[PDB]
Amino acid sequence: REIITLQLGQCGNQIGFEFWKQLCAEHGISPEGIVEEFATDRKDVFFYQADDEHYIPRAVLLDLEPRVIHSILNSPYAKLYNPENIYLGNNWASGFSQGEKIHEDIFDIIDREADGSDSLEGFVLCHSIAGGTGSGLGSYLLERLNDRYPKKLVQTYSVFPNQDEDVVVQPYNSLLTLKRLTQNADCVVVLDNTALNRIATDRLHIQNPSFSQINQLVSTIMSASTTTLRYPGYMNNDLIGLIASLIPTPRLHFLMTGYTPLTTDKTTVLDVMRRLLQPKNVMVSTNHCYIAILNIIQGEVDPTQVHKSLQRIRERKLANFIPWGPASIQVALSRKSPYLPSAHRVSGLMMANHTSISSLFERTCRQYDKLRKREAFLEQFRKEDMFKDNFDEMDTSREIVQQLIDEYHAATRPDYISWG
Amino acid sequence: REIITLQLGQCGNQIGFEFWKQLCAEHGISPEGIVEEFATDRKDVFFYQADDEHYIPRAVLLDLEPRVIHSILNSPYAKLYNPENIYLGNNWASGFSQGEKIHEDIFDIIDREADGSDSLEGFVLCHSIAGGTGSGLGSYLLERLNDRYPKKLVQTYSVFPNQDEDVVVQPYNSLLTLKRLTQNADCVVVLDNTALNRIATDRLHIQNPSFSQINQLVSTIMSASTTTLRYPGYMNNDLIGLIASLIPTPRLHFLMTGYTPLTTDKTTVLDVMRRLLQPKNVMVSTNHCYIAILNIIQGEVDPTQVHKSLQRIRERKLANFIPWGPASIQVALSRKSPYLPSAHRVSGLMMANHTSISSLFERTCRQYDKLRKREAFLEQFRKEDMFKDNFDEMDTSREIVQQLIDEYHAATRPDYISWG
Amino acid sequence: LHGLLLDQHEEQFSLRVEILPSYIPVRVAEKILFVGESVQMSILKNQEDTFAAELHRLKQQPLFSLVDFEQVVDRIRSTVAEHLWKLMVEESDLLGQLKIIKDFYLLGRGELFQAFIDTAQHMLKTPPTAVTEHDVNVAFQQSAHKVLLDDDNLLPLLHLTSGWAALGLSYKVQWPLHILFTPAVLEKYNVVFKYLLSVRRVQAELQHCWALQMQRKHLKSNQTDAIKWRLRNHMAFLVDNLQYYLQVDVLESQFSQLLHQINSTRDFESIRLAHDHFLSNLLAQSFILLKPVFHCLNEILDLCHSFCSLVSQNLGPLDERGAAQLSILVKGFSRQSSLLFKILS
Amino acid sequence: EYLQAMRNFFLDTMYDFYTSIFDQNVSFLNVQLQELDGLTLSYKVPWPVDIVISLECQKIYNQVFLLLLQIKWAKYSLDVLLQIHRMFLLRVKLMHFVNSLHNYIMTRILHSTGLEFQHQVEEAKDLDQLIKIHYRYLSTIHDRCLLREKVSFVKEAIMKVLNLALMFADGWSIEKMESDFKNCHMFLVTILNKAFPHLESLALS
Repeated sequence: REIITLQLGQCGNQIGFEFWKQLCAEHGISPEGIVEEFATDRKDVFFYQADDEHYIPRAVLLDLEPRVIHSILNSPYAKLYNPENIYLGNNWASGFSQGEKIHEDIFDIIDREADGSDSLEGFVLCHSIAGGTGSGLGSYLLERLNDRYPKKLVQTYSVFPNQDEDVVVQPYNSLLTLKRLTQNADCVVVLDNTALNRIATDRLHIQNPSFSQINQLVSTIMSASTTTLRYPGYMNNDLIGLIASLIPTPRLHFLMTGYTPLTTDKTTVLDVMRRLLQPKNVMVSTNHCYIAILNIIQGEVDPTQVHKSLQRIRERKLANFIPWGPASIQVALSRKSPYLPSAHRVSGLMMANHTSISSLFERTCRQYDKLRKREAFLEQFRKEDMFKDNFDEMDTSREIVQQLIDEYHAATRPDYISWG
Repeated sequence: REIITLQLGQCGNQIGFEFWKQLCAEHGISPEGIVEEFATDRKDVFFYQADDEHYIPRAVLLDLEPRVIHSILNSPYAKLYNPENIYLGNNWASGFSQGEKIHEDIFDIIDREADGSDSLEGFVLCHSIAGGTGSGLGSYLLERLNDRYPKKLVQTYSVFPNQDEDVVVQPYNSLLTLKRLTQNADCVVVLDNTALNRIATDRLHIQNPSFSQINQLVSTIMSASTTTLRYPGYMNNDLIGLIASLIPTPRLHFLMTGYTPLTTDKTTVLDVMRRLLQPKNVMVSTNHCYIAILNIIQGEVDPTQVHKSLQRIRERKLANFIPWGPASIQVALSRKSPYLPSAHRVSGLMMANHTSISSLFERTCRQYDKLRKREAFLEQFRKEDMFKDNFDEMDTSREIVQQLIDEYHAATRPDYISWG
Repeated sequence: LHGLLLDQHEEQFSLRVEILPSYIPVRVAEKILFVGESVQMSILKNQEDTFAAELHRLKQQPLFSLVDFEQVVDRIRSTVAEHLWKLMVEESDLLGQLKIIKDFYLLGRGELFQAFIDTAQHMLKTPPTAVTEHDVNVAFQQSAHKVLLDDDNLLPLLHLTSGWAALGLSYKVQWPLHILFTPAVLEKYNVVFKYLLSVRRVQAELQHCWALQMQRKHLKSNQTDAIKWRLRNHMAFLVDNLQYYLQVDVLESQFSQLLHQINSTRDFESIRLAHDHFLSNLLAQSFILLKPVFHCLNEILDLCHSFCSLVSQNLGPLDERGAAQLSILVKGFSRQSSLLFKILS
Repeated sequence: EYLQAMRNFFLDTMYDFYTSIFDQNVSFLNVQLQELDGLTLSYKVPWPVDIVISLECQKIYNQVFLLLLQIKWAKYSLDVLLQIHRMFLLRVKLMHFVNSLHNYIMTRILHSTGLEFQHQVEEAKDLDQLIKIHYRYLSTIHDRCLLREKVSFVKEAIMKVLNLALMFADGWSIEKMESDFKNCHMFLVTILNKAFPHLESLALS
C-alpha cells in the first residue's frame, strides 16, 4: 500500500532530494505537483494524492545545523512537496543525546503523516553512516521507529564510510550504527563509497564532484528498485513481497547492488543477465558465494527467448551459490518506464545476498581493534561517558558483529543445519 | 580448446606484446577489445570472451627489474588486455634462486587464470634463452609447470643465444636451460639469432634495430602457426593434433622454421612448395636429413592442381629423408586470413624435424667444453655454489645432451631399431 | 501454359507410357512434362499469348514436322527453366545452403563434431533407442552452446536408427524453395556423414593415446624391450593421416567444380545434372563406394579400433598379458598391409 | 479494450483486495471488491461483444483463476511469515518451489501467449475467425496449464504441497514435513522428467 520515507543528515537529505526530483522527472508531472496532459500508472506508493491534484511525496525531513536545508528551501522542488516537517554535533553520542530530548515532537511529525495516511506498508530510511549529524540521531530514531510499529518493515539505505584515509571516531560511530543496523533493521541495502568513487573515476575523470554524481547513481538505483511498484507490474508490487524471498535467515538481510551499464553519459537477454552476474559490474566491492540473487531488468527486451537465456546462463554455471537448502538466482522482468525520454534502454539491477560483505565488516572491525588497542583515538567526551560509563555498548556490538561474521562463515559451510 | 600463454624476460615480453598487437591488427577488433562492425571465425583459442564484449588475451606476465614493462604499461594495448598479472639478476643461478622464493604467488597467478578458464589445452612459453633475467627463472617455472599439470602440453619458443662473439657465463646458462628444455618440455621451436640477423642484413640494410624487426618475424611465424586454429580449418585445430604427427620419438621434438618469401617490405603450388623446401629459405641455420616435415600454406592458391604439384615435388626428389619407418613431408593448405589488408599473399610456413640442429648443439657444447677446460670463465658466485656445490647439474645436462646427440646421430643411421 | 491437370479422363502425376508418343521423339516428350510441372509451384505471364500464338499457328498447319515442333518446345523451355534458376540461387540462396550442407554432412566444419565426441564418449553400449536418442540431441546442442553458433540453428536434429552403429542426422530444407534437395539426396549425404565420423573418431583416439613422453617417460628411463609395442602407433597413424589429407583434395575439387557449373549455366535443368554428377563423384572418389577396397579399409579401421583399447588401458609401464593380444594384432597388420599393396597394383 | 481488461481481471489493485481476504460471506467479499479455493466473480458483457465472446470463455478464465489463487495463497502465506534455524531450512526448501511455479505459470505462460495473442487479433478482419483465434488462445493455455489430462498423476502432488502452506502457517512435526516434501517433490520430478511437451520447462530442479 502506502510507504512513508525518511531522510536525515545532509547526505540523506541530498539523496532524498535527488530521488524526489528524479521521480518528478520520470513521472508526467510539473515541479508543482500538477499532472501533465499526456498521462496510467500507480502513483500512491510514495505520493500523497494532495488537495490541488498535487502528488505530494510523503517524506520526513530531519535536520540538525541546517546548511543544505536552505538550498532545498529556495528551489522549485519545494513547490512539489512541503508537508512542513522541518525541525532543527558530529558525534554518535552527541547526535544520540540531541535526539534524546526532542523525540516527542519529531514523533508527532511521524504520527501526523501516520494518521494522514490511510494505510501503511513500510518505512524507508535515508541515513548516512558515520555522517556526523546523521550518526547517533539516526540510530536513536531507528530504535524508536521499530519500537513503536512492529507491524511494518524497515529498509535503510546505507553507505560504507571509509575513503581509505582522517576522522578517528568514525569506526566507533559506524560500529554503534551497525549494531542498531543489525538488530533494529529488517533489510539493509549497503553501498560502498570506495567502489562508487572507483567507478566514477573509471567511466569519467571526475573525483571532486563525487557527491553530486553519486546522487545520480543512488537515485537511479532507488527508482529502478521501485519501478515494478510504481508502474503496473505483477510481482513484488509491495515492499514486503520483495524482501521475503531474499532472506532465508532473519539476520542475513544485507543486499548487494550491481547495474549492467557502467557508463551512462541489439543485445540479448542472457548477455545482460551474464554481465549483471559479473562482480566487476557489481558496484559494491576460503570461499565467498551468493546465498540468493534477485534481478530486475528494464528495457527493450524480446520476451520469448528468456527461457533459452535461462538455460544458457544455467549451463554456463557461473556461481556455485550455496550448499544447504536450495536458493536460486531469480529473474524479474519489467517494462522500460514511459512518460520520460529514455537513453541507454537495457538496464538491469540485481539484489543479492552475498557473504563477501563480511570482509568489509572485518575491515572496519580491524580498524576499530587497532584504534581501541592504541587508545588515543577514542576522543573521550562527556557525551560518550554519560551515554555509557563503561563503554560496553561497544562490547555488545562487538559480540553481535562477531556472531554475524560467524553466521556468514558458517552459512558458507555445508553445515548450517546446526546454528552458529 | 583454450590455451594459456606465458611470457617472461624482456625479450619474451617484447615478442608477446608484438604477437598480441599483431593479432589485434589481424582480427577485426579495436585496441580496447571492442569488436568491429565488419566481422565469423574462432576467437577463443587465446582470447577470453571478456565482460564488455572484450576479447582479452590470456597472457601470463612475469618480470624482474621492470624496464620494458613500463613501456608496455603506457600504451593503448594495455586497454586490450590487463588481467593484473604483473609481479616483480642476470645469471641462471640468480634467476633460479629468485624464482625459488616467490613461486607460490606466481603460482596463484597461474591458478587464477586456470580456474578462470573452463577448459585447458596447453601452455605456450615465450622464453629467451640465456636472457639474463629470463634465464633460471624460466627454467624453474618450466619445471614447476610440467610438474603441476601432466595432462597438458608445453611449447617453448626459443632462440639460440650466440651473436658469434662477450658474456662468458652464457653457455652455462643456456646449457642448464637446455637440460630443462629437453626433459621438461614436449615441443621446442628453436630459432637462430644469427640466421635471423643474416636474413635481416640480407633483405635490408638494417643491423641496429634487429630486435624490433625480429619481433615482426617471430609474430608472423606465431600467427601463421595458429591460423588453422584461429580461422575455421579442418586439421590441427588443436595444438596437440599438430604436435602429434611431427614427433616419432619423444625426445626428437625440435622444430625447424622456414618461410617462402624472404623480403616482405602468378606463382603455382609446387613452386612455393619447392622454395619452402630449400634450406636457404629455411630461416634457422656425415649426413643430415629430415625426419618429417609439415608445411602450411596461406594465400591465393588454385586448389585443384595440388596433387600434380605433389607428384612433381615427389619426382623432383629433393631430400632423402629417412631410413627406418616411413615419414613424409606432409602438406596442409589454408586460406589467407581475412579481416585485414593482405600484401605478399602466397606465404608458407614449414615445421620440420631435422638432425642438423645437433651441429648447433655441438657448437655450444664445444664452447662450454673450452670454457670449462680453461676455468677462468665460470665466474664463481655464491648463487651457483649454493644451488649446486659440486656443479654436477652441468654433468647431468652434459650426459643428457650427449644422449641427445647420440639419438640424433643414431636416428640418422639406417638402424634405430636398436636404441641409442 | 496454365499447368492444368485433368487433361485425360481415360486413355506428382506424370504422363502414362502407353499413350506416350514415339512419333514425337522421346526427349522432346520429356521436356513437355517438365514445362507443365514448373507452373504448379514474372514475365511468364507476359509472353503467354505469344506461346498461344505459336501453338495456334501449329493448330493452323495441315502438316506435321518435328523439326518445327521442337523449336517451340525449346523456346518455351529456355524461359521456364530460367525462372527457377533466377529465384533459387539468389533468393533461396542455394550456394550458402550448400556450404551449410558441406559443413554438417561432408564435415566442412569438424570443430563441433570433435568436441561432440569429447562430451559423448559414454556411448559404447547397445542402445535401448529411447534414452540415448534424447541424450544425443541434448549433448549436441549443449556442445554447440559453449562457442560457435550461439545464435540460432536448431535446425539439425540427431537421432538413432554400439551407440554409433545406430546414428542419423537430419536437416529440414525449404521444400517448395528446394526441389533440387530431395530426401534421397539427403540419404546419400547421411551415408557419407557416418563414414566421415568413424574416421575422425578412431584417429582422435590414436592421437590421444600417444602421450608416451608426457606421462610415461617423464622422470623415468624406461625398460627397452618391455616398453615398446613395435611402435606400430606410428605405422597405423600414417595410413589415416594421409587419408585424412586425401579427403581434403577430394572434397575441395568437387565443391569447386559444382560452384563453377552452377555459375556458368542459367537454367535449373542443368543444375539437376551438375548436382547429380557431384554426389556420385563424392561416393566413388572417396572410395566409400562398395568395393573390395571398401572392405579392406573397414578391416583397417576395425584393427585400429581394437588397438586403441589395448594401448589405452595400459597407462604406466606394464608388460604382462598385453603381449598375447598384441601378437595377434601385428600378424593382422602384416595380413592387411599385403592387401594395401593389392590396392596399389 | 474490453477484451484486454477481461483477461486482465487476473494478472497491483487486486493485490490489496486479495491480501485483506487472507486474514466467509458473499457481501463481505463484495464491498471489498468494490473498494482454500473460492472467489466467484460475476460481470456483465455488452451484447455486441456477448455475441463474440463465448460463455465457456468465462468458465475457462474461472478455471485458471481458481488454480492460480492457490499459488497466490501459498505465496502470501510464506510472505507474512518472517533445531531453531530448522524452520528457516524448511522456509527456503518450499519458498523456492512456490516461486518457481509462480514464475512459470504467470510469466512463462500467461504473459507469453497473451503478448502473442494481442499481435494475433489485430490481423483478424472477419467476425468468424475472431472466435477461432480466441478459442486457439483458450485451448492452448488450457494445455500449458494442464487441466484436460493428468489430474491425478501430476496434479495430486501440486495439491498435496499446498497443504504444507496450510501446515507451515499453523506451526509459526518439522522433521516429518521435510520427510514428506523431499519424497513427493522427487517423485514429481522423476515423473515429469519425461513429459504436454512444454512441461519440460519445469523439469529443471
